[PDB]
Order: sequence, then structure tokens, then C-alpha cells
Amino acid sequence: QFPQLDPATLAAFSAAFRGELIWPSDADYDEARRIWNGTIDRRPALIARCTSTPDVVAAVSFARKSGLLVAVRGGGHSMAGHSVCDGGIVIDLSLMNSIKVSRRLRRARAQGGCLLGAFDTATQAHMLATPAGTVSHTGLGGLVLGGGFGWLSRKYGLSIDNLTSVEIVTADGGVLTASDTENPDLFWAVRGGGGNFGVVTAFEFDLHRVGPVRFASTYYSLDEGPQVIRAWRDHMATAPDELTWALYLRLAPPLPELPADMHGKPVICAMSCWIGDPHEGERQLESILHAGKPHGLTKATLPYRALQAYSFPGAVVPDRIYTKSGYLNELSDEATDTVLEHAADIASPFTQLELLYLGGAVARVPDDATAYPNRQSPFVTNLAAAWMDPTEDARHTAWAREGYRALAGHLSGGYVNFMNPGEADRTREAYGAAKFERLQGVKAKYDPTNLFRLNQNIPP
Ligand SMILES: Cc1cc2nc3c(=O)[nH]c(=O)nc-3n(C[C@H](O)[C@H](O)[C@H](O)COP(=O)(O)OP(=O)(O)OC[C@H]3O[C@@H](n4cnc5c(N)ncnc54)[C@H](O)[C@@H]3O)c2cc1C
Repeated sequence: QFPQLDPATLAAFSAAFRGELIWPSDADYDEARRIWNGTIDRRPALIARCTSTPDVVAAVSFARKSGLLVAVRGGGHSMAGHSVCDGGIVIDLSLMNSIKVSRRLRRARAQGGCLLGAFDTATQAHMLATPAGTVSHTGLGGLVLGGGFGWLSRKYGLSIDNLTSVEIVTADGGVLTASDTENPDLFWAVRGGGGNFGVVTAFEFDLHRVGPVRFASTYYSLDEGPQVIRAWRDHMATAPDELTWALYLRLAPPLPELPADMHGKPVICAMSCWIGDPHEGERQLESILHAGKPHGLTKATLPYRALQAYSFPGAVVPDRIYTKSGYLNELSDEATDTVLEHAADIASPFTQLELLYLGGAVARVPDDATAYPNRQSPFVTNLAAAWMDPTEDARHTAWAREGYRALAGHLSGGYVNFMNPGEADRTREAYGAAKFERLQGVKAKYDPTNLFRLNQNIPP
């Protein structure tokens, strides 16, 4: 964290850098190096809080010339801890939060450090939206470059399926535009290939009109686990794009809507919504709400921005997390039973075994159209352990590991944006031989020195 820096190279950097630099001796250094995954404790030599594209140019070129290991940071939610490093530079984008929306053209230009909630707020000023993740403080930058799915995804695709161009700062310090008509090889790679190919300082999106959303959440006893998941699995195979339905197995929150008898016990929290007319959605949601007997049932007509802000109503921000995720082509009765066995052993009130159904518009993009793999797998299982006590790491990590291992045989692929710090190994398997090979050629061209290796890495 104290390498010798050449005063010449450093001087040129600050002359060209209009941002704020955070050094290990500064008082805000310890807070600035913390990311969402609180198990990641790392001490960069320097934190560069970039405020503009020229700032990112200055920082990238200062890292290349100085040979510093490069962490790039959007919203900080890397479950692998990629957005902070030991001994290098954090290229921090969090201050680059500015959005422009044209309601007439249904387009949004968003800087590379935006949080989802800032994006959704800006577009919803005009009743517009585009798919993103379900938790507002997730960074738009990392989420999009991995694909990005959420409430709107079954209707309007992944985030990358609404992305029309990017401004990206490559390792040599140049600034490029990547679109379907300009460096289209790089535009294929950034739509699914992570931060491997440069620092995206601006995303441009197509927008869709999204009015009020009929929404429901409820909790089921696990005694009805088998019926519920089986009805969930069977129904989403032929469900319309407009219905999104998700299962979150977890300890029941000690909330008033819920009988105190269920507090602190493993339950299925089913959340659903209808991206369409709210009268149709009311009928549609009631059709899928009694696969089991629903407790703490809350139904609401929400502005889309409120739906985006809903997940999840927790009492405490979890400090420590560990993830194991994977896709499934099918969810058999045998996998359902294993999912239910391991859900019953959930110990922390912050931990969720998530069961998602993508499909819809996601699965109708041709496989090779983006670098995002597994479009044809509809199911996503995510063993998402979360806790507070650093002395309980082993217990919560062991729950996700053994849950993943008993589901291994059914798992068919992995989402790069759910990889944990010990899963660099999984990269080529995750993308598949054909996609990986094309990504390596784009890397060889755009980042031959692998300047950007703090990601699900693709070596050139
Ligand atoms: C609580 C939580 C909820 C989530 N919900 C969803 C969800 O609903 N749907 C979904 O699809 N995913 C979801 N994710 C996963 C999310 O997409 C990834 O964790 C993503 O990497 C987070 O982006 P970030 O910028 O916040 O993370 P960071 O730690 O800042 O960055 C993650 C990676 O992206 C790179 N990166 C970030 N910004 C840029 C940029 N501008 N240019 C180049 N590289 C960049 C970083 O170098 C790093 O490798 C969730 C994650 C968390 C922790």
C-alpha cells in the first residue's frame, strides 16, 4: 500500500485530474475502501474518486504507467470483492452519477457510476424505465456489464438488451464509442463480458413506458414447500411475459403482517408483479397466490420506481455475505426437495435461498448476440448467505457451499455477477467455449496487458 511512485508520473496525473484522491493516511480512507461485501478487507495504495471521463482517462493512464493493480468501482456490490484491491488503485466512479433522459426519444444516458435508484428516479419522472436489478443501491455499471436482470426483464430483456452504445476508456487511455455501428466487436464484449475491456463512463439506453405495477408479496409455511415450488415451476414455463414471480426462502421477518408464530422460522417469501394493466394483474396475481396458504399477504399498486425500491424491507444492513449461484434448464422434483432441505437449515435472518425465473424476452435474443451466456436456462438458484458476526463466517459459508454442492448436478451454468471471491476458476465454464474464445480475441485487441483483471477475468 506504499509503493514508490515516480513524482513525474504522479504530478502529471494530478495536473490532469479534477477529482479527489484518497491516500492511506487520510481519515476517510478506511470508509472509502469498504465495499458491500464486508468480508473483503483490502488496502489500496490510492483511491481516485473520478468526476468525469477525463478524470477516468487520467487515472487509467496513471495506473498503466505506474504499473498499479487496477480496481474499478461502480456501486461496490461485487460479491467477489473486485472493486477494491491490495496495493493498487481504486478507480472509483461513484461520484459519476449524472443521467440525461429524453422523454420524446425514450432514451437515457447514464454515467458509469450511477446507482440503480438514481437511474430509476430520473427515468420514472417521465413514466419510463429500462430493466435493472431489484436493489436500488446496486451499481448500474457492474450490473449492466454482466447482463443485468430484474422485474422488467421477462418483458423487456436484460439491461444489455436495452443498451445502444457506451463511452468506454480502454487500457491505453483512449476514449471510444461502442455501438452496433461503431467498434461493434467491443460492443458485443461489454454486453456481458464485465469490466474486462475498459471503464465505461457512460451507458445509453432505450426506454419503455411503465405505468403502475400491481404487486404482491406473501409468505408460505415450508410445510407446503413442495406444492408451492412445484406450482411455481409449472406455471412459469407457460406464463406470459407480463407476469414475474419469484421465491425467496428465508427466515420469516418479525413483521406485523406475519403471525408471531412464524417469526424467525424458514418460510417461502413469494413476490410477484404484473408489468401491464393493473386490473389484469390483479386477476393474474390472484391466480398464482394460493398455490399454498398465504400469510402476511400484502398487495399494492406501485409506481415502477416504488417496486424497484421495495426489495427488501430488512431491519439491519448485513455486513458479511457469501454467494453461490447457478442456472437450471429444469427444476425437477428432486432438486425441489434438496432446495427445501437446505432452506430449512437457514440460520441467519439475512440469508435467502433465491429461486428466480427469467425466460420471456431474455430467452428470445439469439445466444451469440451478446456475451451473456445461459439465455436458454430459465431458472436461477442463488444461495445468498448474509450475516453480521465475523466470528460466524464458517457457519454461513458452509451453508451456501453444501447447498450448492447438493444442487451441483442440476446446475447448468453461472451468472458472472454472482461469482464469489473463490470462483475465478469458473470463468470459462460460465461463458462457454465459443463465447470465451471470442472474448479473448476482443481482450487481445483492447486490453492485451490485462490491465483490467479485477473482474470475472478473461485473459487475452
Ligand atoms: C444486494 C445485491 C443485489 C443484486 N441484485 C441484482 C439483480 O436484481 N439483478 C442482477 O442482474 N444482478 C444483481 N446483483 C449483482 C450485480 O449485478 C453485480 O454484483 C454487479 O457487479 C454490481 O455492480 P457494482 O458496480 O455495484 O459493483 P462493483 O463492485 O462496483 O463492480 C463489479 C464489477 O464491475 C466492474 N465495473 C463496475 N462499474 C464499471 C464501469 N463503469 N466500467 C467498467 N467496469 C465496471 C468492476 O470492475 C467489477 O469487476 C446484485 C448484487 C447485490 C450485492
